[PDB]
Amino acid sequence: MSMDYQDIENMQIALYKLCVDWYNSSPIKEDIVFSTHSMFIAFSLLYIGAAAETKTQLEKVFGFASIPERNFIKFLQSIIKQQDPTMSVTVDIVNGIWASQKLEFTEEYKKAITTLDCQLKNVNFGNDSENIRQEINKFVEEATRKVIVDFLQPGTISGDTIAVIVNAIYFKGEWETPFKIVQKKMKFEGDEEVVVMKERIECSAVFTEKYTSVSIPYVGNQYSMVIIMPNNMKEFEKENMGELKEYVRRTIQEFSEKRNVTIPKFKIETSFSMNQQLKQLGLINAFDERADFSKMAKGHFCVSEAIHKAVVEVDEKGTIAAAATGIALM
Amino acid sequence: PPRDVIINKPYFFVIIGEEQYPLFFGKVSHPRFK
Ligand SMILES: [K+]
Repeated sequence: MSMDYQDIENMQIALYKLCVDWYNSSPIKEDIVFSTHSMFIAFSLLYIGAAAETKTQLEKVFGFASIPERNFIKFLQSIIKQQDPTMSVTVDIVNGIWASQKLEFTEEYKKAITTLDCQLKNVNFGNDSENIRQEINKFVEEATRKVIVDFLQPGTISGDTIAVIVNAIYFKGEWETPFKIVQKKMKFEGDEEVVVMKERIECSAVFTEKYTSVSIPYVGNQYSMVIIMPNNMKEFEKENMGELKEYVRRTIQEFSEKRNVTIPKFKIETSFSMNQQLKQLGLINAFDERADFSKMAKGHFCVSEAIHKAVVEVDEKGTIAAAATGIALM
Repeated sequence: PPRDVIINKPYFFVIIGEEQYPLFFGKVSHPRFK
């Protein structure tokens, strides 16, 4: 429950690198939401079973080897399980594995998934694929308090499926200072007049040539939404995305001042098939017979489908955010 | 007097806790609640 400071820094670097890399490799353009935190956790469960070049490629994309191997499962526990109380805020991270009754997990793999409190079900994909899809979708719906529905679409799983790894994340926080909806709509650059919300709030904000940022606190001031608004989105995209970690750090470090903050009311939902994007990021062997998951189970397994869905809802009262990541092996 | 913040141009957001790990990330260019 208390990691070395350098190791925390190493994982901050890896998780921001994955976030920016996912953004930079994405095909969906002007409006997008995702949880690379969810992706990391789901793929962490695959990586625990990886060996050889599959292990190395997962390490390259997700940053899993940024910390000692003997602390890997403990780091996962540190991000899945509650460390400090969340108070009024809800943060719920759950994992589930549905494995063919024909799959024999290694002793090491079974121990890790039990240590991580990962739900494990042994199921019959050969005849029950549709029912299993519904069960997984119900699991995600419950974990996300109904925000992520019908996560796995028909066809994602089949009679040839051998395992499905699912991570879900649910976040619910009220703004420390509730916003008031502004009576008049506000012109948003490149868009239209939109409903905005405003209040005099106590917040950290940075005003620089490249961007304006604000950290909008949730009740308790332990979680926040950090908004980074470039002065020129395209230039920022081309040159500054790599220092997202430091722009967040600088924003949180700045003094809080009592100031007016105006932001749009907004909801965003994004779905995608991850496979092609992951290959472009360098995860190649996992998707065919070169896959080496010899630490997971005996046999010859590979990833058929990797799926992500995320939703963020921002209103005058607070934020609800949910995401799921599914990995189906053949 | 403290400078106001008006989010009136395309923006990124991240949801973070004390470890500052990005729990969620997005970009908004056309804000809608539908
Ligand atoms: K008003």
